[PDB]
Amino acid sequence: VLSAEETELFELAQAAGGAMDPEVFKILVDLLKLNVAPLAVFQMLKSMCAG
Amino acid sequence: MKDFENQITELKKENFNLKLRIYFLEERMQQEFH
Amino acid sequence: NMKDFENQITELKKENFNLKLRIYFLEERMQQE
Amino acid sequence: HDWVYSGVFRDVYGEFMIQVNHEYLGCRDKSYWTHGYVLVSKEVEACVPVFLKHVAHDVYVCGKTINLLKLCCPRHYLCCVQPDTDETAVQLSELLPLPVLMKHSVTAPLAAHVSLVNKAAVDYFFVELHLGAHFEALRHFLLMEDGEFAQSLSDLLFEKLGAGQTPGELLSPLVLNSVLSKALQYSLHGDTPHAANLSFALKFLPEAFAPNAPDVLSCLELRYKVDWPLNIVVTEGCLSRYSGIFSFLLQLKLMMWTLKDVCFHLKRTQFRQLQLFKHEMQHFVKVIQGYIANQILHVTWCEFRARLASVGDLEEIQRAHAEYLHKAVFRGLLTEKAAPAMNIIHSLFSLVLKFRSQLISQNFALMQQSYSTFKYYSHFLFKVVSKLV
Amino acid sequence: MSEFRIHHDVNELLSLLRVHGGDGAEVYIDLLQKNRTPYVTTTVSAHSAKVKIAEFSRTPEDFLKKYDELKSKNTRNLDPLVYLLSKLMEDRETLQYLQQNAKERAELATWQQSLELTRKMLRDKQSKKNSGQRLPVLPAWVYERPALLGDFLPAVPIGSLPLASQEAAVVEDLLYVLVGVDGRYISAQPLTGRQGRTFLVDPNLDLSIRELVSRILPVAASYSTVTRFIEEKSSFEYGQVNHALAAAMRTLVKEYLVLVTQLEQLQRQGLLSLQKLWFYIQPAMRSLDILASLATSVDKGECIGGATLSLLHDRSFSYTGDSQAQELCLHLTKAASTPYFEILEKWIYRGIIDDPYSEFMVEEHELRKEKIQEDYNDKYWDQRYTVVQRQIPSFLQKMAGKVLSTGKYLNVVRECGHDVTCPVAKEVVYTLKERAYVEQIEKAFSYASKVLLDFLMGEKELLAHLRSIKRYFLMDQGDFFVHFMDLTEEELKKPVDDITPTRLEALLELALRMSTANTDPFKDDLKIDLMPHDLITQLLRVLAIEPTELTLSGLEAFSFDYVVTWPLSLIINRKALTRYQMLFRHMFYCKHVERQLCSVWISNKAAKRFSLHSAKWFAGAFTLRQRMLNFVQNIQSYMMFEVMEPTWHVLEQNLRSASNIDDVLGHHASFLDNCLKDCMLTNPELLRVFSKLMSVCVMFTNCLQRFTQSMKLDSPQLASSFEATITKFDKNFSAHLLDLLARLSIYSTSDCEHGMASVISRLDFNGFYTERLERLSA
Repeated sequence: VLSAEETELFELAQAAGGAMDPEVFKILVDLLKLNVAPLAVFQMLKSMCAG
Repeated sequence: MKDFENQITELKKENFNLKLRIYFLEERMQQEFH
Repeated sequence: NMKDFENQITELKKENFNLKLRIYFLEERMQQE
Repeated sequence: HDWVYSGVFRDVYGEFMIQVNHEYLGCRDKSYWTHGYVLVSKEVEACVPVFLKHVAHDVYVCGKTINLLKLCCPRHYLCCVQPDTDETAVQLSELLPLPVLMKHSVTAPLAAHVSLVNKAAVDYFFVELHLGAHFEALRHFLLMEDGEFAQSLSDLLFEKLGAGQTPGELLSPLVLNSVLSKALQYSLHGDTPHAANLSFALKFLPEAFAPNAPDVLSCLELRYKVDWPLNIVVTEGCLSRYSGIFSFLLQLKLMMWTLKDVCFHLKRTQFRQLQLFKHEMQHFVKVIQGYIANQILHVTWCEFRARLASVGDLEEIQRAHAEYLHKAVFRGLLTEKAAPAMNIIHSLFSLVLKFRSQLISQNFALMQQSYSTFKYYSHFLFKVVSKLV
Repeated sequence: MSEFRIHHDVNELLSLLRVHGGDGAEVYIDLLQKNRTPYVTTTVSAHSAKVKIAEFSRTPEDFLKKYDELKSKNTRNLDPLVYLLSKLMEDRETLQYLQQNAKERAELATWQQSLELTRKMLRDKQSKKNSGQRLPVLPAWVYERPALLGDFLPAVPIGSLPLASQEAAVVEDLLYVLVGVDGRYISAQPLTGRQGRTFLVDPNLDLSIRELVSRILPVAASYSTVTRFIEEKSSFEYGQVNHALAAAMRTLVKEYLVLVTQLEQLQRQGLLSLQKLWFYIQPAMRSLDILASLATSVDKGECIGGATLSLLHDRSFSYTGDSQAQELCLHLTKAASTPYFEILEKWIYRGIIDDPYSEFMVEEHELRKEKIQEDYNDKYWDQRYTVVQRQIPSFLQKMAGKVLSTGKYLNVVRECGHDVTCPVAKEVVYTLKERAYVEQIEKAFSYASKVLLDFLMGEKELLAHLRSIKRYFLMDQGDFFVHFMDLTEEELKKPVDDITPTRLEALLELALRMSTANTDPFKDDLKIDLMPHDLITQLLRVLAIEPTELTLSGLEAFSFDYVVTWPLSLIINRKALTRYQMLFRHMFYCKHVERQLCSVWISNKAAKRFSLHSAKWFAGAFTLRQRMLNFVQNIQSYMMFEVMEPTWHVLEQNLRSASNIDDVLGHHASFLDNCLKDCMLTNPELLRVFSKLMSVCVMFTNCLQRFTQSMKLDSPQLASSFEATITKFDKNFSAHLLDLLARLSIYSTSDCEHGMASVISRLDFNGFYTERLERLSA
């Protein structure tokens, strides 16, 4: 699931606070590296999960 | 308009299911091919 | 309006079909390998 | 040369009145011109010295304007160890005080550079960005510039939707698109890209199409297209005014097409003075439309929009354009306090539509009442106009 | 990740959050795709975001330190991720949903040693990436001789010697230490890993004297770090551009050494105090401190290649505040990128990126053009010319795609026989602005991609290949198709093992030779092909994507095949080949059905020469045959003039508007997608209905042929009865046609698609079936 970089991103997120599941953290890291806005990624993730 | 919006939501769900299966298949390919 | 939703449905039919086809092609490759 | 002569608003180090905005800069609008240089230092005191006050708040707003102009021009001279007791600069800023010579040389050159930057950005936005092409094509198609299109519609095309084919049928996408393309093709003036780009928007779906009141066909709303980031100065007022003008033109065209269909049904094979009543009703509407733009107001409106883009900030250019659009709408006396005038006109138009249906069938009473009510409402409107202006 | 990696990751995150409704997983995918910065470069409120993160961070200092370490390691999308994390922590619902979903998923489920390790790791990476490419191996005695290290070597009783004499001894000591030799009183000692030489001063010295000595000594410790860093970074495995950076550092160290020699000569002349010495050293001291900071930023994560070039551009931007720093950054960026940027220019200008250090932006991987011709994926397109967004500089980050495209285009021209070397290629040196390099790369791309396109068009004759394909797969040359049908009428109609593929090839060759298709220069390139399954079965299976019980015949499997040769093999793939083969098989089946209907009507003409009153049973059969033939002919004419013809016209027009390989691919793909959309290749039910109609026509033809054979000799279910079976077959075929028409009408109502309306008009021209279709709609 989470690759070395994806696990590193998840560990960075948890160090900043919050638990990103290895799939969720890998997906968020991919979205950030997908040439996308991290704030837009957060908004889409909130619309999906919280809604 | 609203019926088309509901169809868009249904197609979004269809793409969701198909692409979640696609992500699962990518996981299976990472587990098998490597 | 409704024109955007109609275009969304036309694109989304192909989107669901393409996701399913990509899954099927991946399944065929996995079964072969 | 980094933030004035390089017009950048990318300050996260708490040293500017400009805070880079991830969304305002990209979505070039009033939000861009507001917070592209977001208020990292709402007061630009924490941004620069007291000698930069010539363009200090100007720099704070200029980062945001550069973010608004970023999608078309973000990079330019506009947009994104001390010695021993060396008396030279000491006296230069001491005998003549520091801010004195600073404003004489730098802040004066700073103001000159800011003005040149604003002028260059405005010229780049207004020269060939197709933004004014959007307005021109809106006036050409959303307002039917070619008389051939209107004549073809009132002769052959204004058959189904003029009275209303069906709530669902008259809103068919493919048929409506074909009709719009045919109306553009019938005229060699609706060929503009924004003429075909005139799209469909709605607030209420079709509900009824009874050809008794003036409800003939008022569902479609013309929405042309413009360039981006020409929407830096995009406020809701100008778009709303354009949509309202298109809707009013559509209603007037519906009334005229109902009259044309009445005449056609009469000529296809108790009804006297119907054409006279129609002309009497149409005279004032034609006068108002010509006052809005006929041949002189047709250039006055263009000149007002020609001065719509002359500001150093997108908000001010938006204000000028919106003022021109509002003046064009006010030419027709579109005051919001005229809701009772709208009701009177609605009653008159319902009578007009009923009379058009009656004349299509073969009413004489409707025509006589139309003439009498035309005289009476003309007197009432004259009194109202005298009381208002 | 994959081509559908956006949708896959969106749905994977939606399922991870256990949220498939609300906005929707496809809603999140669309939000990411539509709202998306082209790169992680937008600025954020560093102070505000740090505070927001620290409000819920396990350690805000840890967050700041993690950011610093990530900057050392050249971690991507960290500040934007910080802003997104602050926003999400403000979003308690999104954060709570993610936390609950993660819980549910979890419940379900020395300096010398480090330098040697770094050199070994660099060598290992270079061996893994070089495919056996040899690299220089420096004598290990250089790295294994601590006496050969250039850093600071890593006294009389200060309470007894005179303060001036002690100061002079310490001055000699500091000249030695700053010159790489531990001093008498203050000596800079070994650094544990990446660090400077630690200065330990004698404690009995005068307070102010020792203080000023240490104040000057900061440059000495920084230089001991810089000399050790230069010696360590001088390893060849660190990179050729890294080698250039190390050489630049050594030259700067040499200039500082010249300054230190001047300082020793001035110490011989006695013209300073400790504070005056520090004052004179201040300019070079600041430069050395900046160099040490830059070296830490680079080597902490070993920024090498274009990652180091992006770091150099970022350093030039951070040095824009100080003009000397910005100018030195631009100059040193030019000097360092000269190797790397020249390789990038070689990659973009000649299609070959050469970097034994593996610091090239445009990469190449093993690919087969023959595989590109035979498989749907383009092996030559993807593997043979890859794009690595890790050796692309920040100044070249936006243009990494165009540079790699120019390189791939030059390589394709070379495969097309044109030696790739961009004549407008420019030497690439990193400065504060790579905008000029971007323009040069754009010109190099407009040269290389144009060269590849010209080779494919003129040299490779892609237009000639298209004409041959239209003649063979689409049967543009009707004479060849008629000849093939005539020769393979009894060969293809035979079973799979009963029809000789050699006989099929011979009949096709005879058709081409004895037909007008011999006029095509590439007419001989066509061959007979056999499908792995039935055309209708394949269409149904592909639509349902996520042969002992079905009759197999050579007529069913007959189709055209074409081989692709590079770079045309790198252009022609097997997905388009499969679509074209399916179209050819469908066209052959339709032509066979039309021929059978014509043959049935021709034998039905025997009643015209016979008495008209002894054809009562055959009257219905002849009428049904004529009606089916007319309906098939009208449908075929409409389809040929509206579905396939629009695809061919779109292909021609868009390829005429195509200037590069991507443009030509887009043109061909637009034509193919229009053909696929207009051919109704998405409904297996529609394919089954068409097969049912064709089978009904075939059964009616078989019954009529059996009746004709019986009449000539006199002079299954279809053959059992003459007119009743004909009536049943006509009813079934009409039902299948009506179902197809209803499905087409539904598609026209939903997708503005006028093809169904045109088909209805074509079949209901005389209103024989217009009323039937209208009644069946209700």
